[PDB]
Formats: sequence, structure tokens, C-alpha cells
Amino acid sequence: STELTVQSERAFQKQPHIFNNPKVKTSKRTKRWYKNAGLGFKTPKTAIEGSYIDKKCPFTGLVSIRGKILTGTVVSTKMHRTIVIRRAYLHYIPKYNRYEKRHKNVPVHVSPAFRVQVGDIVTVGQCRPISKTVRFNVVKVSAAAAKANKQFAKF
Amino acid sequence: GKGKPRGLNSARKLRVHRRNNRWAENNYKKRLLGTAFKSSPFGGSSHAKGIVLEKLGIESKQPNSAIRKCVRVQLIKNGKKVTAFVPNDGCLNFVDENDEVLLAGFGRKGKAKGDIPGVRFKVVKVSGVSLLALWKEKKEKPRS
Amino acid sequence: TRSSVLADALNAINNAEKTGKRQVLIRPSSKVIIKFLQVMQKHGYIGEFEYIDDHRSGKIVVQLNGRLNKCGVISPRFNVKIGDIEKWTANLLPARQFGYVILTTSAGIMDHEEARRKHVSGKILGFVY
Amino acid sequence: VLVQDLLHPTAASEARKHKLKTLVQGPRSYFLDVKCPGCLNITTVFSHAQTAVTCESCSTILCTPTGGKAKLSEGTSFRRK
Amino acid sequence: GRMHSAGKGISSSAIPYSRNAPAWFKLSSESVIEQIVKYARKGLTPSQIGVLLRDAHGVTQARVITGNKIMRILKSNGLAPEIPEDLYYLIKKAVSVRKHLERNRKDKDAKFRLILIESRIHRLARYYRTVAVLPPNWKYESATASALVN
Amino acid sequence: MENDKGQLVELYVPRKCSATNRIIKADDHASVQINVAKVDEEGRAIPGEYVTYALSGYVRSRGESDDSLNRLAQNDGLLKNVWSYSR
RNA sequence: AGGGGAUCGAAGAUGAUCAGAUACCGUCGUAGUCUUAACCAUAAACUAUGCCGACUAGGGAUCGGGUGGUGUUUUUUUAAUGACCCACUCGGCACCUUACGAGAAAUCAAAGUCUUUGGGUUCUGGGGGGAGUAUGGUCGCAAGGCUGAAACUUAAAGGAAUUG
RNA sequence: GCGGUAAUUCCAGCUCCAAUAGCGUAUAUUAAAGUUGUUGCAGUUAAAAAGCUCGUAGUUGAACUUUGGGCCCGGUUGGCCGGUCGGAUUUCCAACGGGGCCUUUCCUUCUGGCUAACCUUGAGUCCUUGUGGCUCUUGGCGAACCAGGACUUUUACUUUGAAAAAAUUAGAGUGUUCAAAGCAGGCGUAUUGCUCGAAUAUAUUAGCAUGGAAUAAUAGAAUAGGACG
RNA sequence: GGAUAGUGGCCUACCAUGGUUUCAACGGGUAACGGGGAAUAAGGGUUCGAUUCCGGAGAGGGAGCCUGAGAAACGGCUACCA
Ligand SMILES: [Mg+2]
Ligand SMILES: [Mg+2]
Ligand SMILES: [Mg+2]
Ligand SMILES: [Mg+2]
Ligand SMILES: [Mg+2]
Ligand SMILES: [Mg+2]
Ligand SMILES: [Mg+2]
Ligand SMILES: [Mg+2]
Ligand SMILES: [Mg+2]
Ligand SMILES: [Mg+2]
Ligand SMILES: [Mg+2]
Ligand SMILES: [Mg+2]
Ligand SMILES: [Mg+2]
Ligand SMILES: [Mg+2]
Ligand SMILES: [Mg+2]
Ligand SMILES: [Mg+2]
Ligand SMILES: [Mg+2]
Ligand SMILES: [Mg+2]
Ligand SMILES: [Mg+2]
Ligand SMILES: [Mg+2]
Ligand SMILES: [Mg+2]
Ligand SMILES: [Mg+2]
Ligand SMILES: [Mg+2]
Ligand SMILES: [Mg+2]
Ligand SMILES: [Mg+2]
Ligand SMILES: [Mg+2]
Ligand SMILES: [Mg+2]
Ligand SMILES: [Mg+2]
Ligand SMILES: [Mg+2]
Ligand SMILES: [Mg+2]
Ligand SMILES: [Mg+2]
Ligand SMILES: [Mg+2]
Ligand SMILES: [Mg+2]
Ligand SMILES: [Mg+2]
Ligand SMILES: [Mg+2]
Ligand SMILES: [Mg+2]
Ligand SMILES: [Mg+2]
Ligand SMILES: [Mg+2]
Ligand SMILES: [Mg+2]
Ligand SMILES: [Mg+2]
Ligand SMILES: [Zn+2]
Repeated sequence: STELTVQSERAFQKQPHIFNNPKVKTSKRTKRWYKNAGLGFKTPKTAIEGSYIDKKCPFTGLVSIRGKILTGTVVSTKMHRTIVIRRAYLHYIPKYNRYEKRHKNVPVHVSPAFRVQVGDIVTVGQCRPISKTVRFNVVKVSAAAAKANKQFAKF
Repeated sequence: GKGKPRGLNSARKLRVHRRNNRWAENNYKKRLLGTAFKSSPFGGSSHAKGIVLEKLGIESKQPNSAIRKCVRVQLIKNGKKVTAFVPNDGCLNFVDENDEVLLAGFGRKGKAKGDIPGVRFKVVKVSGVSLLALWKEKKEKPRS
Repeated sequence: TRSSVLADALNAINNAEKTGKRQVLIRPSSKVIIKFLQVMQKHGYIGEFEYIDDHRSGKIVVQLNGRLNKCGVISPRFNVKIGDIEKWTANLLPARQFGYVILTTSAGIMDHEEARRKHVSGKILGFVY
Repeated sequence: VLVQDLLHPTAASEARKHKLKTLVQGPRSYFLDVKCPGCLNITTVFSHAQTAVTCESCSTILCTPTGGKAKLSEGTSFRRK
Repeated sequence: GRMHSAGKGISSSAIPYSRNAPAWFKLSSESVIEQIVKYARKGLTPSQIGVLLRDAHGVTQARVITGNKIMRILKSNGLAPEIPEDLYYLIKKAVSVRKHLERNRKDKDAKFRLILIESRIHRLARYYRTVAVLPPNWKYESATASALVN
Repeated sequence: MENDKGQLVELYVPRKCSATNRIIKADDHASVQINVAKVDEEGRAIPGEYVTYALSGYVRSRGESDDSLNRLAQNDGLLKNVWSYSR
């Protein structure tokens, strides 16, 4: 989520060991590192064009993506730089030979390279433990908004 | 179709609904309340051993006429006080007050036998030996 | 309101038979109804039928003989796993020697024997004898 | 009964049925061309009106609405198509 | 059928097989579409138009002689109203019914009807809302509705 | 209803309704077999020589015996008019 | 809580009746009975029969709508009307006869299309008594409403039809 | 249900039954029980439809969009021969299935690598009068999949498969004297060894991998903020 | 940042206001260790598993710790309670 200020903490936000020599007069001020997480996920330009710092970003930060790759729909965006998705699924009861609707809510970190709204289907990649509960990271937005601009005024 | 949802996802309704109506089953409710362990003289166990308080003379129910010869027993593990039947001709001669006896069920899932009213148990042994053997002659009652 | 459109068609057919009749106008037809009516016809239980064309959902006239005892629908299309098909026909077919459970697989609406011969499975539709 | 033709039923029994239970449903209303010889031209009118239809030039009348078919007004003619 | 009553009335236009034609219909697309918009401009409802165009003129169905439902022709010419027509006529009813209930607190049956009317409103809205014709967050409110219809 | 090697097993293959082709089973003591006689050149009813039809008790029970008879005979050649396939 | 309080009339008092007669029958008559403002939320609130959809069988009446007619009656100058009549067609409240079918039966055009058992969905029951009792929760000014057990007891309670 | 004086139920004697190195009893549970009912219950009168309607969660929800037709390839059972020294394969034939084509038909897509395949043909020919047959390089198939870039509406179902403890369970082999078992054992030159075993199946719900495209969902282009260049 | 073998509200500062729930959160009960499995045989089920194998937990109850590669060990120590 981040937005504005970027240098808004008590500590200086920077990328580890990405020294920029001040002697060397340069036109871009800050040298910035990045990668592609692989598995086929484009490292969106807003990660390379970005100036945010998030060490928990899978493109600009020091996290690796491995283990389960999951999709689920976004249902909470109130946590600064993280969200809560719901993954629905039917569950088979034998004896009755039918299923029942179930769900779980997975908490997952979301880098300022994505701009996620409630309702967006999102794909996340499993993580090293990143917080008390978050074990996933938003790796791609599948959605958009859900035709919001096609909710405008009158003729 | 009457009642029961036929749907392909209605499993949850279908289970819950059952859960609910199992309670109308006398054995399922008994099991889960633990009526066995809670109420009921015996611990839940099959027999239990107590001490003889008074020799009684229960008069049978109609259309029977009899005096039915029983013992009030105080269950050892329990203190709970219970009246028990002493079967076969005599045998009330075998017991005596303050003697130990091994009570057992009557084979009716709780519930009294026939014309004996109130009695839900029967005597099986006294002073560690067995009414049955005593009744015959295969064994003898212990010292004191 | 109208639930399984296959249900009404099947039912109407059965009552036309039971009343000793030789035709049913059925409504409102559907891909699935034809493909079902199609499998009966393939095996003798009805005659020829006819799609009439109101510019709506359709009507079908079925001509039937009397070879047919019952043709029901399985109201929730349960899944069937190549082995459970044994257990289905066993439950609702009068003998091992004839009669068909018709169902729906990835490779088309087909009776259980063509289903067994092609070695595919899927969901369960209805049945014929 | 027991055996008949559902496909090609008699014109008359089909005729008497409800407009929704015919073999393929259709209307049973019609349109007409109406005159009131003060004028020379002819408005096209639907057999069922709701709107009390007025003629081209003169505020005259034509028909009044009813429960079904409109009551045409006094001195008028009509063909059907 | 019949949502808010135990009525079982079947009753509807029985549309013709003839998806085109009438053949004896002269005029033209041009002819009628203009006729639509002029009436839409008088403030007529697409329904009112169809009816008016049905009897007086020979417009068997507007969608035929022009492959286009009357409402879409209106939208296309900018004549579409804020909220849909049926939605409108429901609200307008609940406003008259309410006005009556203010004036007659003793009428329990009005109270009962209002519920019904409003239930239908509230449900209809949510359909329209779902399919984006009404802004997500639209809402019929008793207070505000009277200013809404008029 | 054959067997392992050919061999007609299981007795009594029953009759059948000419109207409905349902089985005409034994205790159906309400069904009927109608023998319509073959005629020759100028009257003359040719004893023992019929066109026959069998109608299940059910069918006569339902009253459909006289209509279904008509259809059968007519479209078999011994009526012309009387019946109409359409209604 | 105001009003109203003709009538009939819980309660009460009586006259008779009775072995008794706190009753039935008669008299007096408080509350009530009506109304406004507010509560209460229960009736054998019953069709003791959930709603939506389909299919399966005959008949005559009737209620509302409609359509058809060189129908009757209304006179005037024919109509126009209206009322009536006859055939159909939707949707009503019902009755009749059958019953392919269903049921333990009485009976049932649904209580049918069910061991040839699956259109969709809601709710309730699981022997009898204990008992709609105890308890907690909750609603109510109250009376009471909703939710609502167990111990213990018991071999039947019950339904429909038959003969007495 | 028997017993209140001829007790077919008690207490015995005799005789008789059932199971028998075992048989009774008490408690629990399972079958019977379609008396918990998904399969599969019952609710007019037997226990049971909420006084009534509205209504959210929940479950459920009409029809309609590549169908039809033509061509090739190669299988596995079965027949009628058997050619052959019990099983064999070609032609004849049906039958049931898998693959790929062309019918206006994305197969994600470009940039080579690769080619197995004929529109080829370059010669002609073993041999039945020849399209019966495969070797065979010099113009002319993509997809069979490598790998790099650039992107991809979501699901449910079902298929085959991988990964997978043993003992238990099902079950093959083996004569523990039989058997419950066990996993041994079997053959000779029984003086100097020979040898078969120690299978298979189930292993589901979830996860992974692959084939399918019916049934059932989902998203798409209407203030064009559309689609291809 | 500190701590740890190391991720992590694990702990601490600062900052924010979030996380779960009728698809049953939270709470209560269990005469609850979980599995491999056991009992019952048309099928669907119903009941059971302290107990020969795998996992986990404990050593009268709690806490703490020394040694050590490995223990918060108990046929090790220290303390409190019994
Ligand atoms: Mg926050
Ligand atoms: Mg109860
Ligand atoms: Mg006492
Ligand atoms: Mg103790
Ligand atoms: Mg409704
Ligand atoms: Mg209707
Ligand atoms: Mg209408
Ligand atoms: Mg008064
Ligand atoms: Mg009195
Ligand atoms: Mg007196
Ligand atoms: Mg009194
Ligand atoms: Mg009540
Ligand atoms: Mg009544
Ligand atoms: Mg009728
Ligand atoms: Mg008329
Ligand atoms: Mg008795
Ligand atoms: Mg004697
Ligand atoms: Mg004797
Ligand atoms: Mg004896
Ligand atoms: Mg035994
Ligand atoms: Mg099932
Ligand atoms: Mg029952
Ligand atoms: Mg009752
Ligand atoms: Mg009711
Ligand atoms: Mg559908
Ligand atoms: Mg598998
Ligand atoms: Mg093995
Ligand atoms: Mg932190
Ligand atoms: Mg807070
Ligand atoms: Mg619950
Ligand atoms: Mg425990
Ligand atoms: Mg265990
Ligand atoms: Mg357990
Ligand atoms: Mg224990
Ligand atoms: Mg330990
Ligand atoms: Mg100890
Ligand atoms: Mg503590
Ligand atoms: Mg320790
Ligand atoms: Mg020790
Ligand atoms: Mg130790
Ligand atoms: Zn005019």
C-alpha cells in the first residue's frame, strides 16, 4: 500500500548493499536492484520504475517464492502492505455423497508494485514466514477492478 | 420430494439435520449425555459390589400375589443405596445383614424385571462365593 | 418453478406409456432431452420423435410402442467414478442382462455400456427399461 | 384418444383453443384500415386499442377501448391487413 | 408464478412466429425510429410509445421493423431516464401508498401492501445494481424517494 | 428366451395387446381376442379364417376398446372412413 | 389511560330444584361487551392436509374476464344499448361419477405418477407417561408468550375398519 | 405368562432337546432397523405443517453458441478357414473401440533448432496381366519438443498416472502330519550342489501429473475506455 | 533493533487500526492422545481403537537449569508445593 513520503520511517529505508557512490555524479540518484521471481511471473514495471522499499517484495526485496502457488479473491485491504483473501472450495462429504461450501482466509503480503482493491482475483506465492500469520505473497493480479468506470454518471 | 433437500451441495444441511434428530434416539442421547456415568447406581460398569443393609419382603405386582425377598445394598465405590433381588428358593437364608454381595443387572436395560417393583438388580454372590453354588451344595459360606 | 427440464420430459413419457397411449407432446425440449430421447430410440424403447419449432425453447412429439416400463431421471447429477457405475445399475436396473443407465461424460451423453466400452465416466443423468 | 396426431391436428379444434395452447403460439389480434368519409385517407388500427385512436387531420374519434377489441365509432368502414 | 400473491393467472402477449415482415407494412426503419424519439421527447415511456405506436400507427413490434428494442433506441439517442421504467413505477407507487399511510395510520392493509411493494423494489434494485445499470451503492430510501420520482 | 446353446427354455411366451403391446398375462381374465372373419366373392364368410386382434383388459377397462379397434381394422383394410388419425 | 356504558352479561347475591346443588333453569347485576391511545400474540387461528413446477380422467352447474352469432326479449323507424340464450376459452369458490392409481383403512384428482423407491425447497415427528413439568435465557405492566430437559416409571398407549 | 390341590412354567425323580471342552449370566456395541431413512422413513385421522404473509443467510434455478457430412491410419477381441510342427499370421468378413485429417474451423505466439511424416521423384522394380512393396538423395508438412523472448478469463467433474511403511485386510505360491499359522521350501551325485520363491490387488479425501470438453458455474463489447494493423 | 541455530509479535521500541465469525467464530463439554487399524458381513452405513508399528506427550505436581553434538532429561541437578 505504502504511497508518498517513501523515506517516512525512523530508520533510513534503503536496499541492502546497493551502494551509490556520491563521488560519481549520476543521473538517477538511486541505484535499484530487482529480479524475476521466476515460475513465469512478470516482474511488473512498477517494481523497476518504483522507489518504494519493501524488503518483503518478491521482485525488489529479499524473499524467495517457492512452495504452493494459490489463487483467491481479495476481501480485505485495510492492512498496510498486506491483504486478506478468501479461498472458497466445496468439501466432499461421503455418506451423503455431496459437497458443502467451505472457505479459508489467507493473509498475504502485498508489494506497492501492485494496486489491489477488494474483489480482485489475485495469485500468491508461498513464502518464508514473513509475519506471525502471513506465509504468502501477492505475485500477480488476475483481475482489474470489476468494470468500475462503467458505473459513472448519466447521459 | 418432501423435506430432505436433494441438492448436490446440500451436504451440510443434510448432516446437521441428522445430528439434530439423533437426539430423538434413546440410546444416542443416553450415550452422549453419559447417563451411564452420571445417574444410574452402577458406575456404568457391568456389576458392582456392595453391603447388605436390610432384608426386605417386597410384595409382587398384580395379577401376581407373592412376597419377593430382596436386599437393600449400599454400593461400595459409590455409597449409593440400592434394592436387589435374591433369586431361587431360599437364598434369603444365605445372605444376612452387613454381608458383602455382588450385584448385577436384570437384563432389561435398567428397568425392573416382572412383578418385582423397583428392583433393577439381582444378587450373584455373597461372601465371595455365588448364590448359585450355595443353592446347590457345591460350595459353602465363609467363616465370618 | 421449472427445475430439471429433463425431469418433466421423462415423466410425461412414462405417464403416456402408463395410460397406454402412443404419443407425448413434451415441452420445452433441450439439447440434453434430445440426446436422451436419442439414446432410448437407439435401443428400441421409443419410436421416432420430432422437434417442433415454436420460436421459443421447443416442443417434441415422441412416438412410443409399449416396450418401455420406466424412464426416470437422477435428480442430482451425482458424480460416478468408473467403478461406482457397477453399483448404480445394480441399484436401479431390473437384471444384469438388459436395461441401461444413461449418464453424461466428457465424451458425450451415453448409456453405461457404451460408457464402459469407451472407458470414460462422469455424471449420472437418468435410466431406461 | 390413446392414438392420434399431435403433429397435424384439425384446424378447428386448434382454432377454438387458447392462443397459448395452440401447437405454436401466435396472436389472434389483427390490424385494420379505417375510414370516416369526411377524409380520404385511412389510418391503420390495432384490433385492441387502449388508446382511443384519433384520425390523421380531424379530431374526430375512430374507436374506443374496451376489455378486448375496440368499439369502432359509428360511421366507419374497415378492411383487415 | 405470481411473486407477491397466490394468483395463478397465465396471461401474456403471444408473440408471432413471423420474426420479420409484415410485408403489408410499408414505411421504413427511418420512419419509425424518428417516430419513437419524437414521442420519447414528449416524455413518453418506451411502453407508452409501443402502445401508442401499436394502435394509431402500424407498429406490430418495434423490434422487428428495426432490429432494436424501444429502450435501446432511446438510450442511443440519449433519451434514457436515470433509473429504469419499471423501477420508477414501483417507487412512485410506494410513494403514493406511503403518503396514504401517513394520512391513515389506522389502515393496517396499506402497511402490509407497502412492505410488499418495497420488497419488490428492494429486490429489483439489487438486480439492476448487480448488472451495473445502477451504481453499486444505489438505495431506495423512503425519505428521499418522493423527491426522486418527482 | 433361449439358453447357453440355443435351446428354447422357459415355457409360455404370452400373447400381446394389438393396441398397446403390453403382455396379456394369465389372470387378465378381462382381456379379449376378437376374430373378424375373412369374406369372399359375394357375402360368404369362409368359416375358420379370420383377421384377429387381441386387446388387453386394461384397454377395454379404459373404454379405449372401440376406438382402438377402429384404428386397427381400418388401417388393416376392413374399414374406410369411421376413423380419423387426427383430432 | 380517557371516553361510552342501550344491550347481553365471567364475579357476586338470590328464587327454586337436589340426599347434596358452590351448577344446569329464574332474578338482581360488578367487570366486560362499543371507542380512542397503547399493550398482549394466543384459538379445534382446521381443509386437523407447506410453497413453486410438471404430468395423469370424465360430467353438469356457477363467479369474474374475453371472443364468436343473418340467437331470444326490449320498439321507434331500424338500430345503438342493456338483460337474456347458445358454443368456446382463461383464471375462481365448489359439487357429481369414476378410479388407471394410492392407502391400515375411512377415504383421496391428490392423500396419484413410491422396493420399476430422486424436479426444487421449507418445517416438524421417532413408543407411552413423566410434561410442555424442572431449569437457564428472553419478551411482557400483568396474565403469560418463545425457547425447553432429565431422573424415574411403563407393555402398551394409539389409528382405521368389523362383529356384538 | 405360570402358582389359590388332578401346576404342559415352581421343588424334585424319570425320560427328552440344543450347543459340547466348553455352556449360562450381567454390561456395552453391531446386525435385525426402511425404529435416524444419501441409498431409504413418517407427518388428513396413528407421534409430526410454524395463525398468516414478507424476507436475509442457505439450498435451488428455462431454453439457446461446431453440429452434420467426406477421407485416411493403426490397434483387440470374435468368426471362417491353418500354413504348422497345443499356438502361429495374412487375405475375406463382420463388432467394438483409439488417432489424425478436409469441410469458412488457434494449434498461445513469434525467432531456429529436429525434423517423423508426403503434396514429393530420383531411378526403377522383388513379383500374381499392377499403386499389392521398402530401401532410396537434389525444389516441396510442422509442432513430435527442445529454449529464449513476448502473453495467457477463472472453476467444478471425470480418466489414466506418479509419489507412496510394514503388520492387518483381499489374495498367489508352498502339503506346518491337518489346521490356526509360517514364509518357507523343493531337487540330486544325499563325498564337498542344484534350484523356484519371498507375488498381486485395495491404498478414495487433499496435494501433484495427464487425457477428455458432455453436464454445471465464471469472465467478455453498449456513454465503445472495444477488436485485430 | 534485540534475542535465537535460524524465519517469525518470538520479545522491545515507535507507528497504525487491524485479525476471526451463521460456510458457526469465541466459549463449553469429552468417562479425547492421533494415525496404521478393530467389530459388525447385500450395499449405503454404525460403533470402536489405553493397548505389539509410526507420530506425540509425560515421569507425583509446577518452574528452573548444568553438562552436552543432542535434554528444558528426571533411574541429572536446584527451588517451591504435596
Ligand atoms: Mg494498519
Ligand atoms: Mg422432543
Ligand atoms: Mg427402604
Ligand atoms: Mg473412586
Ligand atoms: Mg415468494
Ligand atoms: Mg402458471
Ligand atoms: Mg394480463
Ligand atoms: Mg355495562
Ligand atoms: Mg353464583
Ligand atoms: Mg340455595
Ligand atoms: Mg360459586
Ligand atoms: Mg399453537
Ligand atoms: Mg374446521
Ligand atoms: Mg375436470
Ligand atoms: Mg357477445
Ligand atoms: Mg401384563
Ligand atoms: Mg400334581
Ligand atoms: Mg406335577
Ligand atoms: Mg420339571
Ligand atoms: Mg452361543
Ligand atoms: Mg445416493
Ligand atoms: Mg416410522
Ligand atoms: Mg395427531
Ligand atoms: Mg398449516
Ligand atoms: Mg440451465
Ligand atoms: Mg487415482
Ligand atoms: Mg508379497
Ligand atoms: Mg515487526
Ligand atoms: Mg482495535
Ligand atoms: Mg451449528
Ligand atoms: Mg484424556
Ligand atoms: Mg491409539
Ligand atoms: Mg478415538
Ligand atoms: Mg484412559
Ligand atoms: Mg521428556
Ligand atoms: Mg505415580
Ligand atoms: Mg501454571
Ligand atoms: Mg524434568
Ligand atoms: Mg524409575
Ligand atoms: Mg529416562
Ligand atoms: Zn377522421
